[PDB]
Amino acid sequence: GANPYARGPNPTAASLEASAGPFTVRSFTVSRPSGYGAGTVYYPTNAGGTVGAIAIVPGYTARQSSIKWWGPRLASHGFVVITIDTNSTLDQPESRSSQQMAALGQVASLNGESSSPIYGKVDTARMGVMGWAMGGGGSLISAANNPSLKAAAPQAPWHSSTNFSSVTVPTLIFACENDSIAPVASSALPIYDSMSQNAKQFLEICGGSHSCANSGNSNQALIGKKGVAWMKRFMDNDTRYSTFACENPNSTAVCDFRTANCS
Ligand SMILES: O=C(O)c1ccc(C(=O)OCCO)cc1
Repeated sequence: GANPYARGPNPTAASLEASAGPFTVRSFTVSRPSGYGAGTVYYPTNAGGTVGAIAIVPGYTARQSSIKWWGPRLASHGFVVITIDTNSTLDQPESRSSQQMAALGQVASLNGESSSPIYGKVDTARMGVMGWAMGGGGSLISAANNPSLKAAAPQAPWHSSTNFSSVTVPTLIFACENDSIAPVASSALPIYDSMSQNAKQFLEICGGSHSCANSGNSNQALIGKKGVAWMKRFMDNDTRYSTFACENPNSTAVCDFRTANCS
């Protein structure tokens, strides 16, 4: 009968483009990070059922600030989101992946901790990964190594190998047209093209620098719509979001759009 994971009101373009989703969001600092540097957990206070968890990792030299906007944006639509700082700002993608997954493990821990604000708020069987640049590469390594993850949505990803043919997790790649750090033609697009087994999508922002999907970007309506739609469709199996997840948004800000195996 009903989808047990469906949360919130039926979506519209306006409701997904808005700065905030329907749920009230609170946050806390992780007291003793388990296998990573630091974290902030964002959660809905009024979701009305358990929700999936998403761990988000920054790029080389970067901190939570670069990725923080995703925390309230996703949590307000019905997700527990952990943004992390890595053990070193100079960690590489394999270490970033390990830390991302340690952060998901700690969110699953806190779901069982009676003192935690997220006590009983998480469905530990439904998880996703996001991250910027080397943290985006780390997200793809997380997905390759943990195929029970339900979704991945890295931004401006880089890894030393572009071969993610092993990934079976639904994966949305945000790319930045004018990226001079991890050029689209040598990084994000080859990564996208390597993936053969999954639902996948590629969304490149016109004129974007390497930071085009970071906190303070000028395309939060489109990027936030797509990220939330992808996570709802695939983490919650929520087919109310099938068209938002799969469509070409046919937007003036999009300079390359590709999708395959989307439903
Ligand atoms: O995480 C990053 O921001 C980061 C991403 C990519 C690189 C790198 O040198 O790629 C070489 C291809 O241009 C370095 C740092």
